Amino acid sequence: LEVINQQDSNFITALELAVRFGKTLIIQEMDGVEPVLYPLLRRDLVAQ
Amino acid sequence: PEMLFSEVDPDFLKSFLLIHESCKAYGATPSQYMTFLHVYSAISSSKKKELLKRQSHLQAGVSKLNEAKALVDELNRKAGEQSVLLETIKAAEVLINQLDREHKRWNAQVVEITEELATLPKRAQLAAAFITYLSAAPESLRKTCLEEWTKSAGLEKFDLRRFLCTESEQLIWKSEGLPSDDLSIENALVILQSRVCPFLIDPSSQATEWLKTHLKDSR
Amino acid sequence: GPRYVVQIGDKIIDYNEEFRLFLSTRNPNPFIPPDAASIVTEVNFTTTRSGLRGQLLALTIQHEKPDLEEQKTKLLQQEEDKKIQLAKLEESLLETLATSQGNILENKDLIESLNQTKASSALIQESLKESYKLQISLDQERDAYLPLAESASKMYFIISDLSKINNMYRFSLAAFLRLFQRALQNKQDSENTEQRIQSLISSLQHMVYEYICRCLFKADQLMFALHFVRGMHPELFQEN
Repeated sequence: LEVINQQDSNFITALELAVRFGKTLIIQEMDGVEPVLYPLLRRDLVAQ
Repeated sequence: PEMLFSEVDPDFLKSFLLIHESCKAYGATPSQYMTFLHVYSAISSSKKKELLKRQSHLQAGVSKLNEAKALVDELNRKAGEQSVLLETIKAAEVLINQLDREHKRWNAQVVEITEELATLPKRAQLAAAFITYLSAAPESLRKTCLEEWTKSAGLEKFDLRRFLCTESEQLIWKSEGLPSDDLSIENALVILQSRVCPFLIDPSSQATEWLKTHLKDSR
Repeated sequence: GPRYVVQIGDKIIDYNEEFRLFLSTRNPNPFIPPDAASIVTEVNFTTTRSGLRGQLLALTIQHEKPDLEEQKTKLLQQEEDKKIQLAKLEESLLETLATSQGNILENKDLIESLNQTKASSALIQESLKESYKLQISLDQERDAYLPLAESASKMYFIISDLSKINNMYRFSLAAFLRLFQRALQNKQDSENTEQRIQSLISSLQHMVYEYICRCLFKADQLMFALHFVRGMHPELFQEN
């Protein structure tokens, strides 16, 4: 687990670590739906 | 090597320097010096672990045989004592009929491995130096250099193709299409190396057919 | 993060931990610089003297009589399979000693160990009798060809060094073994075999000399002749 705030300085870096390491992620102070988080909330998975 | 030691002492170290200074006359890159040290450490670790496993199994055998003999040396006597105041002898003798050869076979290897693993570092030096240098030279240079190194250590017996591989693997390699020469078998021993990539100079494709035969199992 | 990537041209590619790379080569030269040879360890499959001797010896045994060849094949294969099965049967001796280390006099594992050791002793005595029943039976039917194969292994290393004065004097080995086939297939010599061995070395030197002087330059045949004579009989010119 990692828990992060919305208006936080290290948001996208910790988001990258949470997508890579397989964490379970909780976000605190959301003011809506972020622009960044649209393909992750959808399914956008190109295969390698 | 003294920083690869913690991570007789000076005779090993000055032997390394003299081996390298003699091997500078064929092309001696310091990458080969470091490959030498890494494969030395790897082979010495694997052989120390396998020799400790062999002594552990032989010690367990020498414990269990002596314990069963000490148990069987008095059980029929206790039954005879109970009969005196007032059925395992056949299977015990049947077990002893195999144990007379079995314990006699499994005896000596305890002292054998005990005297062997005091002579592992120089053997690992020779086995590493052969792999990290002499897979290129013609066989006269193999013979001359192995003889000079063997006289340098002082153990003029004690070959290496039996030290590093046993008979069963040789006949299994022969069962596939490996050529049966000394050169072909020593070349197939050198591709034990996995620090670097092996490079097969091969005019007729038998050794390649053999390698892609017995690498069937993995992907 | 947890993985590793490695550069291949322009792409960025995950380096899987099960990566093992081997690569073959058909010509000892080409090609290494002195930069890509301090990381790549080089192995040269080569035909040498003692191997080529046994190769031609096996060819002569197979071309003398097929029965001795089939016998020396089947006996060696059965001896190898018996050695592997003997190691397998003696590989249960650790189990019979310390499979559990308890109630070894009680359970019938010690009873089955007696049967296994009986099988081991039977196979050991049988392999002793077999290794006695193959040694002189193969030596006297295999040693009737080696004074042919000895000088036939001399001649190839004679004609190997012909390139070092004139280029395109480079000779293969597949055609050489084709010649060694042609020595049998055209002979049809019915005599004593010990009278046949000098006949076959004699009718092989002619075919070697004619096959090489098909190729040579006209100012080189005396060179080839004298070096060939120095190669075959090194005793008739003594020392210094």
